[PDB]
Amino acid sequence: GTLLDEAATAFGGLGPSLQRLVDSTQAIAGDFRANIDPVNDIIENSGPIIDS
Amino acid sequence: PRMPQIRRDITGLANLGEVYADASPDLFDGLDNAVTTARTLNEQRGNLDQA
Repeated sequence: GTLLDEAATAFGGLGPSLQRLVDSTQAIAGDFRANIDPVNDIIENSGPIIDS
Repeated sequence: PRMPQIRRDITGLANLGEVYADASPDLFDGLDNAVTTARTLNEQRGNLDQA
């Protein structure tokens, strides 16, 4: 009973919100992997300019 | 594998932000008065070319 009450409190009406969360997470992660070379270049080359 | 570089970037960003925050008021006052003299130079471009 306690576990079912806690699950109801935690997952009351979060259907659409959790669906949006998972869709956003997958889209962001896929696009981030698709654009990992620009992120690598930013990380590894922004240091010299800012330090200068 | 590129996390030391991330730490370097964050540290440099903080230092550069502090430097720019210190140096901004003088630059912006100079930009105001440079805008005034730039307006003056724009209004007399033909005079400058003839000169």
